Amino acid sequence: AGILFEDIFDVKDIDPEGKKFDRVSRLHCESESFKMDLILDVNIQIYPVDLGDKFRLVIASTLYEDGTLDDGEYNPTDDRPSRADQFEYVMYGKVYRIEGDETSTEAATRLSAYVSYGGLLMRLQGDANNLHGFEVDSRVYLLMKKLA
Amino acid sequence: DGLAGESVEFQNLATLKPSNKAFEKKFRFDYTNERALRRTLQEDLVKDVL
Amino acid sequence: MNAPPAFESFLLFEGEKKITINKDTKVPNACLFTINKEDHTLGNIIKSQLLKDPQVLFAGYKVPHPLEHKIIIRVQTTPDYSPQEAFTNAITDLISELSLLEERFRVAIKDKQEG
Amino acid sequence: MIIPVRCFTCGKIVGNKWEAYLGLLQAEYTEGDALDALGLKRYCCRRMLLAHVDLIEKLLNYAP
Amino acid sequence: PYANQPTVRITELTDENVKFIIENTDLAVANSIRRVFIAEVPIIAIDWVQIDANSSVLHDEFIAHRLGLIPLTSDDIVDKLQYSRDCTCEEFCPECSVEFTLDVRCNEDQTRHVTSRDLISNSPRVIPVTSDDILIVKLRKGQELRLRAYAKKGFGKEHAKWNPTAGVAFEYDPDNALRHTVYPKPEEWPKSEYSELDEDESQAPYDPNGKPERFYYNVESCGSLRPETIVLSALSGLKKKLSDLQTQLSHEIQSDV
Ligand SMILES: [Zn+2]
Ligand SMILES: [Zn+2]
Repeated sequence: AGILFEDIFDVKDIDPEGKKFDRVSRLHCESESFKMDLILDVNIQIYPVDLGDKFRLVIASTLYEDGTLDDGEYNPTDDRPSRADQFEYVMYGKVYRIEGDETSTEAATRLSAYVSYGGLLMRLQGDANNLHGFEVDSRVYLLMKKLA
Repeated sequence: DGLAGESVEFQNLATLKPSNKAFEKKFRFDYTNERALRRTLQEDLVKDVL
Repeated sequence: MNAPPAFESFLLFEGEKKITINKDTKVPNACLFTINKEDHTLGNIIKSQLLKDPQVLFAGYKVPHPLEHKIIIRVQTTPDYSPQEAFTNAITDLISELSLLEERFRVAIKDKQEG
Repeated sequence: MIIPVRCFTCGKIVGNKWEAYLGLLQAEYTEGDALDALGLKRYCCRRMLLAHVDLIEKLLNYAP
Repeated sequence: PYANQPTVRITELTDENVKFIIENTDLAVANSIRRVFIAEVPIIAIDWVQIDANSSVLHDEFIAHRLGLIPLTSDDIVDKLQYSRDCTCEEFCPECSVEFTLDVRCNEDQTRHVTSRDLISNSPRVIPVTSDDILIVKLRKGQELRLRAYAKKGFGKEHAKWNPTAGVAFEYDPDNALRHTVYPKPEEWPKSEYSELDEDESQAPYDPNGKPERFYYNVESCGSLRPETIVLSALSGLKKKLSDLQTQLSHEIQSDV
């Protein structure tokens, strides 16, 4: 259903290097199911987060749960039941670079996916088995909801 | 050179600085290593090269 | 020497029209209302009233030059709703707003004066 | 040369307050209290009436 | 139909200023009401000065300028008076202008103060508001000022002489619940007179889903109009402008089809 990545993350640290920007904070987070690692810049005025909070990332290529390409135009007058109803923080961005651990001979084994959400950047490191839907210059959505 | 000054840019020559080992490593095409050449190229292309 | 007369900021002399309609060919169902001899006073309220209308996708205004007296309001609406209808509805709603505010202000003034 | 009719900034009438201000000053009122008693609250009008020079008084010394 | 339902509460009402509050309104509507207060409320001011004799120390243009800025009472006659441009008369007439006459001659030893009280007007409803008086010019013995003026109807967009207000204090969201302005050091800033916080607090907590809803006004009248009449005329004038725009839009739509 277009769900490129799915996991629950723990906020291990917030702004380790300092409060770089007032309204945006950098979360250093670590999962436990797939044991990945997510640096993520989030807005704080509209959506505060605290250290040691559980939140679910459902990073997906489409909110319309049909596979139909959205094409990236703002359509506020849409009634179909998009995926942005069960999550309280939705973001849009471009996967602008995919790093890895490739040698000359061996294939990738630990991939990094870099996604820029209009300026708010995110790095997702993990095993290459999970980061296959990510492609360079691919437009993706990031979905977040905190867990009680 | 024959070139107007309004269309030239600043560029870096990638051959002047590197040492002999690094230059040979990063500029000499290798074909003995089948795995790497297969990773970079397609199957038909590597077959033709070898 | 070249100082314009002060009254040209709000007066139409023979040759110009207060409002004109120009379809925008870049996107479907969009209009460029060009209003002469107005300023931000009637631009801001129209934009704000259009922004409330859920069938209006885009609503902006600009003043191409502070020395030229002309505003350009761009409106793009849903396929099932004409931009001209959106403009007319916005003006009607603004007029209703102002009438209601005037009536309530008069009532409040009467109450304060009485006691 | 003469007191402006209106404050340049806001447009409050201050042309009628120059003589009253001078009279208050002659009544051993400090400038701040004199300005306050005349209703000038915003500092633009206080600027207007405090910084004025009555040059017309000197211009009237010459015969017509 | 998505028009608002604005509400008005009046806090203060004197002969000089009106302090009121508008609730449930767009920021744009409140701002446009303020701009109409300043610049689109018609009043009557001197705009045509003809000077017969002027022996004062002030040249003719200076006297004309200071005459134009004298506020004139425009309570009820401004509605019944037409603009000079739209009137059918040739140059000026009682239906579209008010005639003023000034005639002062100083022959006493002490200085004579040509004030606004010397502006004699044929129409009894239009007089200088000071009737201390506004000083027009000081005159030495032997100097005379004799002129006749005509006062038109106009609004502040043309000239500041037709501005009826004397500073429209407009405010909204006195505590930064909306964070429309970001204080680098909030503790240093004085609290607004409409604030609703105790001494310990510096600004209200951020409101992520808030919009400007309450607007505090203080319309101070120069004297030409009562402040309540300034606000009423402003609202009526904005309504009239919008209705005229609607009429022109209707004509254009009918012509395009
Ligand atoms: Zn002032
Ligand atoms: Zn006439």
